[PDB]
Amino acid sequence: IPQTLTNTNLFIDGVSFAGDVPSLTLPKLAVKTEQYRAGGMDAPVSIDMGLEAMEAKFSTNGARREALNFFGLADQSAFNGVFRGSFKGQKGASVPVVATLRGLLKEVDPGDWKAGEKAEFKYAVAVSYYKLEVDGREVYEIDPVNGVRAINGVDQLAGMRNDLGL
Amino acid sequence: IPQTLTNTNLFIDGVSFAGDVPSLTLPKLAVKTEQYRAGGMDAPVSIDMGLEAMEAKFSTNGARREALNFFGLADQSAFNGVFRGSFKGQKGASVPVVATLRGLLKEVDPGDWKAGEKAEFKYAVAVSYYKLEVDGREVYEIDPVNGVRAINGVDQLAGMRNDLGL
Amino acid sequence: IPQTLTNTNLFIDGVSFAGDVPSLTLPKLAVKTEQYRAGGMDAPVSIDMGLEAMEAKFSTNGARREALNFFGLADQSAFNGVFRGSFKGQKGASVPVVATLRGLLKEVDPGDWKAGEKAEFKYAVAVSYYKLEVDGREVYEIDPVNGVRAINGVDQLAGMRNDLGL
Amino acid sequence: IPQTLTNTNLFIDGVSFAGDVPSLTLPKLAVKTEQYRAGGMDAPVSIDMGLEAMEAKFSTNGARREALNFFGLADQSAFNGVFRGSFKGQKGASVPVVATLRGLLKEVDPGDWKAGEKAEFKYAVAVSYYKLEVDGREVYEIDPVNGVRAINGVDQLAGMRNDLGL
Amino acid sequence: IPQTLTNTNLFIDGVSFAGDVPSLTLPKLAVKTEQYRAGGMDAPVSIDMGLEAMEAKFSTNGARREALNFFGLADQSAFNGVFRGSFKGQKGASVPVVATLRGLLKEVDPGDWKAGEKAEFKYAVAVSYYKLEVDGREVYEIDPVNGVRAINGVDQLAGMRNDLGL
Amino acid sequence: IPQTLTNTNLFIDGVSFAGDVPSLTLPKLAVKTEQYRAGGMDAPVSIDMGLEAMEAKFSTNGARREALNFFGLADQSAFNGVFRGSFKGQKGASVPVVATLRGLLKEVDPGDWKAGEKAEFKYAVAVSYYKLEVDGREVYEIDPVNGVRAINGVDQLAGMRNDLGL
Amino acid sequence: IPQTLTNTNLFIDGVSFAGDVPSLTLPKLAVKTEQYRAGGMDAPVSIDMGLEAMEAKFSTNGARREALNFFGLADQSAFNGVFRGSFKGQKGASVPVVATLRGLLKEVDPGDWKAGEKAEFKYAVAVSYYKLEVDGREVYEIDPVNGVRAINGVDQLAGMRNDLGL
Amino acid sequence: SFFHGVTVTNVDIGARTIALPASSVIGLCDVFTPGAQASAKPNVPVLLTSKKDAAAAFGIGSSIYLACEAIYNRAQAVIVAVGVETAETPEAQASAVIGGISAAGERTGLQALLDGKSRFNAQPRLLVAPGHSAQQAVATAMDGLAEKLRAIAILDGPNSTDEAAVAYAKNFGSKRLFMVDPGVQVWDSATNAARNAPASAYAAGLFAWTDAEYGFWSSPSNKEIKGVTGTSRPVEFLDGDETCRANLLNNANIATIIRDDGYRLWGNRTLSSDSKWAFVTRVRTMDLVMDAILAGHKWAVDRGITKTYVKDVTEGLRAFMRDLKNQGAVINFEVYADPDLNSASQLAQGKVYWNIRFTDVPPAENPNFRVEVTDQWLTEVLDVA
Amino acid sequence: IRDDGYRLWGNRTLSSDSKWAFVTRVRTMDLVMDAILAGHKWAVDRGITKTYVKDVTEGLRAFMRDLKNQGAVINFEVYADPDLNSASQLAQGKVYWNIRFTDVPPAENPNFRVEVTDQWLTEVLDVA
Amino acid sequence: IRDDGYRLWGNRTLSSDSKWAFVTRVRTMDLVMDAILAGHKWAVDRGITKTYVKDVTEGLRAFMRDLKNQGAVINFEVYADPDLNSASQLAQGKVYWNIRFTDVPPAENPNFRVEVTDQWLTEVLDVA
Repeated sequence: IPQTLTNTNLFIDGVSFAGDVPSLTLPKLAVKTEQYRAGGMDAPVSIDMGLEAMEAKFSTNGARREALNFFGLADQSAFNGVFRGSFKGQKGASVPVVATLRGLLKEVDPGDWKAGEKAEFKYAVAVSYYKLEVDGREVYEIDPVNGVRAINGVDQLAGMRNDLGL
Repeated sequence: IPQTLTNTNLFIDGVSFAGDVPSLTLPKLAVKTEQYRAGGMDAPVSIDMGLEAMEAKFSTNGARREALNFFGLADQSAFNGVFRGSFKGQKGASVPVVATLRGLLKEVDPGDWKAGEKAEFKYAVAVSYYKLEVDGREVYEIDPVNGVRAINGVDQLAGMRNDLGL
Repeated sequence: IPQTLTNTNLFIDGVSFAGDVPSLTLPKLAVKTEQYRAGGMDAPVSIDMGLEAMEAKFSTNGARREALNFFGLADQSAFNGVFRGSFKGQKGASVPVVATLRGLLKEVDPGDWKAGEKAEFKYAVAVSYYKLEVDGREVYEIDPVNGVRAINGVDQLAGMRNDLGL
Repeated sequence: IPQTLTNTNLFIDGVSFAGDVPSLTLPKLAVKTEQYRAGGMDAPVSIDMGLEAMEAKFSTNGARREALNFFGLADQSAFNGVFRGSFKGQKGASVPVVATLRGLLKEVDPGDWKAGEKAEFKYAVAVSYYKLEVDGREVYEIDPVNGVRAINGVDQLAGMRNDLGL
Repeated sequence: IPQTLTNTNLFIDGVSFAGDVPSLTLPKLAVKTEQYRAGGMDAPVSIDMGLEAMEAKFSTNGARREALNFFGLADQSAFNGVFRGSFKGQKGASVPVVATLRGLLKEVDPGDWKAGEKAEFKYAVAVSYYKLEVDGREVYEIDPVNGVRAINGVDQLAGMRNDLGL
Repeated sequence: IPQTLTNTNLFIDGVSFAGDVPSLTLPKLAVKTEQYRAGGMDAPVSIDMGLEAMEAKFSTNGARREALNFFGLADQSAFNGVFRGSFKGQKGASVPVVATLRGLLKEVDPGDWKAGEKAEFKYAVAVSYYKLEVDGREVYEIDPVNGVRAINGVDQLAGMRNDLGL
Repeated sequence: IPQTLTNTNLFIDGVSFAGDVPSLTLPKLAVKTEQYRAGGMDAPVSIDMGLEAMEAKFSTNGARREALNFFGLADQSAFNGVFRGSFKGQKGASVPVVATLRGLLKEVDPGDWKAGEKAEFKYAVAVSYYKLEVDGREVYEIDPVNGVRAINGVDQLAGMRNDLGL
Repeated sequence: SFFHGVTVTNVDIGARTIALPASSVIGLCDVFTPGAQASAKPNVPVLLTSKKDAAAAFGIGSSIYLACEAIYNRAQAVIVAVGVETAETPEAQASAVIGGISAAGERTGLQALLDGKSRFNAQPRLLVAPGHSAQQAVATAMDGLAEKLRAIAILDGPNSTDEAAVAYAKNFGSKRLFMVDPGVQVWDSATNAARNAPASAYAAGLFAWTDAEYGFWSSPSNKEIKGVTGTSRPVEFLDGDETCRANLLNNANIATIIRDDGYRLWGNRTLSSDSKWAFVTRVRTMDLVMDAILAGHKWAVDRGITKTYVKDVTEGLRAFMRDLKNQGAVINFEVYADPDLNSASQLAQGKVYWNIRFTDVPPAENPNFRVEVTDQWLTEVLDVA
Repeated sequence: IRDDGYRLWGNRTLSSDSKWAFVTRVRTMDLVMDAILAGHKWAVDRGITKTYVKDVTEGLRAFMRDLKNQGAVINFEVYADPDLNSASQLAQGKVYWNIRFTDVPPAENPNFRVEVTDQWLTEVLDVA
Repeated sequence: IRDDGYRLWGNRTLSSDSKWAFVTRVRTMDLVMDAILAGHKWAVDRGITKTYVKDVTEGLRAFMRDLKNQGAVINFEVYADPDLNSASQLAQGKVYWNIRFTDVPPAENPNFRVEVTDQWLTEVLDVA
């Protein structure tokens, strides 16, 4: 049932970037693993050790102001932004995929201005909070400063929250 | 609202390089982060630890003199220069983006002279001071030897300036 | 049955340090031994001579106040604190490991402040009392000023308590 | 609530070293302990026996004069100096941590001058007096020649001061 | 005012290589920098620490003898050579760029002889002395064993020459 | 105001070693302290007890003769030598730091001659007399056999000179 | 005037080891000092008390016989040997440095034979007599059993020879 | 003149009181006498940051100044004072303190406190009227105002007896009203004798300090009223239910002041007919949580409604709300945009709705230490062993 | 309102007619047309051709569309009102068009409904 | 003052105008400009280009900033006064800028207020 991504749009603070954003990138949600090899067994196995540093990145190719004006902002996690993306599907009805991500803008990379090529600024928000929804349905909600890694409702850290006494 | 960069020009000391400068590069403004993982939470979060070493680079492909004659100049931060860049925009009115950057010229790299190819010198100013403006409006002003990282007016180090007693 | 430690949290006086505590360290419970070699035998054997000086240590990397404000406190063993640590386990259900340790804060070591690195304070409570529990089950309870070295209930000094007449 | 240290500054006699001081080090406040094992108990316990020799150390990497000109100064405890350090915190508002320390400069170590490396002088003030404040609030005040070890106001030697008759 | 490089010629010891030299390469003049981050400031700044190892390289694709016969020559800095290069300029009058460089031949790399491809020897003089002129005007003169880094006349080491007492 | 050390030169008897001296080392000026803990006070304090054995060390990596020919010389304190070092400073004007040190050559250590590595001799003058100047201004003058420890003019032993009757 | 060591060769009894000797080591000529602190002065000064035990060491990585066959030889100081070493110098003319050293072989250390690594024997002659020459010119001649410590001709023990009546 | 040197000035300055700076502002309404020095036109809300400003603004020997000192002694907070010129009769005094619109110029009396915001951004979170509070009239005014404000109004009932206090408390039941009965008795150094204060000033001051070094969501129940000595009536407090005077007043929804020489406050409970709002912690949380929300969603109160407006706000809420959870303020929460209300009609008319259901930290109260003196561990020791 | 004359407060305007209650409504309806006229200047003269009606109805759809793109409005609809465009009116120069569109409703009166419950109570505290 | 002509005494200067009461004020205001001119020597000739105004307003912000770094002043503000810069003035070479800044107030008249009390009396002596 071919889905595929058709169109994409990017918000920062309500301000639509319907225009300059030729690339988005959601934070690669990865676990920490640590290949556990130990007594009684050959071949490791790997363990949930917590997630990796979620970093997201978009790249407007216009001097956009509304994006540049969050860089190094004293209040880390002030930059909010929402990465919407419509997946078409061969049978018409498009699936809205939307990923709000309150984080810290971190860095800004304007590449080689060449007087004949889309300048293309770049950005890389060090994501703090991150909720990825599909068809208006929570699939992920990863909150580090709180411990709320919750796959579609069920909170996989509800058991460690107690043992830590949070 | 497609913007994109159209034309580019580069100043060093008032002397326009309207001619040889097929590439400019503004300093990639990046923070230092340090992925903070700590008690009570899985998944890091990242912290404003100050910026990275801002280095800017242009690359005239002519033996230009006015550029070469700043290399290794005893007085680091004597090289001034202004990196102007006009963003067109589909609706005509172009947005002037201009980035003055008092810094130290640092290094000069003339590549492979081949008797049939633009020689292309290269340069890489270790930027000290750096003010990036958009549409005649301060967006950045990063001054290390003073601590003046000021996103469009508001100075994000105004709070650490006091605690340090500067 | 891979267990391993996932997340960690540290209490001092109820105040959760859900935040700054990148390292905990429970007191290395060691006996005093004294390698007993004697008549009738080659090769020593080693004897329970009582425990070693239990010292525990955590290390918040923030100027935390709630921790610093126990140093050298006249009333040795006023510092309480609880070192909780959740062990994941490949089969989900996490094992709460928690180690209350009423002791004397002893020393505080702020390392090299470098203007670009987590300062990392350090602490080293000279543990007086110490109860280590696993899955809400007493595994250790070592109390020197009383003589109550009790592996999960059974008190191994119940026999010396009588001979001393305590 | 991630804090961490961002920037640092160092005073000697009002003269700001806003410049050369890539490392500070506050005096490791440690007690003397003496692992007390004694009758009626196995396992020691440790006693407040007074503090250890507080020594602080900074290390300007410039021939700074204002620092060098306190070495071996006849009047021990003439060197004053204040070690300020701003802790950022993820939520913006930085916590000023400042540690005045009237002491004796003691020693000065210029390392290997290598004609291609920051020379880096070194210093190690044998601290006499020492007041560490956090957010403009006294956390420590250790004064040996007077006996005034006072955790945030309350003086833990107020009881021994009387018994000694000082 | 488009300049660009048109033709190139290479001398070794007066002997013109008007023929085999499809590539020249002047020594990339770079400073040593060392990103100086220190007290009172976030963001480094970078310092003149002296230059980098100037190495120049040409690559005749003929068994030329006059070049090969300097390799590993006991008297380092016997190899002289002058790298001339004519920059055209759209307005006719060509700018002579010429870079004498007394140095040590260092290494020689004959690549893959393939019986159907320009063999192309290679060379890499470890440059000792180096004077780059533009339009018959000294732009650089870098002499390490003497300390004579002189941008067009003015000697930027005239101040350190005195302090060293040379 | 970044200073840092750029270049270095070393004299022995007027003969400049402009060449072989990849490392200098000024004598670590340290006091003797002796952590004074005593009646009426917890926490020591430390006392000026006189300086430590000033030893300086350079390390030419050439068989230099002019240096080797002072070893074990009957007349201790015949070896003179001056350790000059130019500190650049970001604002150009370099600060001459120069440290004359009449002493006894003491020892000479030629390390592992490896037929493919700078042999690197080593030296370690047991410094008798020692005057360290900055910007042509006496900062230190330590003379043991005379008692003349004089921080920039003022002689801190002028008071003990009288009591000893020297 | 860069010198540096290029090649090295090692003799034992005329037999050249032009082959196996990847490391030589001349005896670290050190005096005995004894930091003299005494009445009328703070800060020690250090005295010529005679030299230290000169031990030299080479390390052929072949089962060489000609070297092994001097170990523990009844006649201490039968092992002779000459440690030659050619210092190149940037200006061609190499400086012969040669160090004859009649001594006692003392010890031999064959390290870890690993079936895939240069075995590397080791040696450590307890040097009795030792004459180090540079450019065919005596720089040192240290003879203990005779008292002939003579820096380039002049004998620094000529004065103690008389007082002892030798 | 301008003296050039270093003036050694001998002057009596009696001991820095010291006070941790707070944030929660205090709407003070008391009496005073407008003299030559007390520069403060009677019905004009002035702002105060320290005792020096209090003095220069009000006669050092004024009831206003006394309350100001009673607050500062605990915490250096921002006060909005209103100098009700001393009237004669109790009726005239009460009426003059309650105020109203009266003088077409401005809102007099307690109503002047509504000028606190827009004047100095000092919107009173804690209303207080020292003494002028026994009067049922002033208290009713305090309650109404307190509602039109969302501010805990701190009353002080009839200082004399307990029967009067209880009878007085039964007249109320208004959520915001939080009463403190025992009139504090502090040793005035000036007259060198035990003064008699109305208690409300000290309660409000400590309220501010509790908001700071503990949290606005932590009760001031067990916190130490700085300054002061005994009360005007020794308050009993023991364990075992009983007729413990404290237990009595804290079952008529009144806070008392217990332990040696006015050690501390006592009573998280508040005057409320509704049991849900029994705890001041509940009310204060429910109020200040929203203060933080609005001071943050300022941008949300205008602006062309876009497709993403609803989401911008429901997420912005989940940000502030989440942060409060992190720092203890609440325990879980739930924000969304109530669908059965959000319509085309309401949106065309600007309006729009959301839900913010959450739980507040229950203040631990009444720990029940059950204890049995047995003879179980008897043989375990003593006998032989 | 707000500290020391912080800001303005009130999008409403003096109007007996509820439709024009918002200044946003009035200002939009006015300045939209300013942009239209300053752009259709060419349209106010010129020999009426067969394609005159279309040149204008498209020119309108250009400016109007652009305004939609940059937020100014939310959808619109332009056409050349037929029941009016006649030979008589055209001979006398005149001609008509409709420009019905919708304006951005300024968000006002956010109703934060809040309930302090005790639902998430057991979820924390007790045991856990 | 002080023993045998120890030292000077008086930062004040003869001035009817209170603003220029301190020699520190006058000397700063003078030598600041000496440093500016000895540095903007290049700026006093040269064909006015489009970027002339900016070259100078930045060059000023360089010297000015450096002075701030080394204590000389405390903040500053440089720009090119618009209400004066005109085509006429520029054709006649002239051009204007503002350089408003603040100067270091010399600490003078420290007022050591002191009270010999009897507060810390019981804290010592009696019993203890």
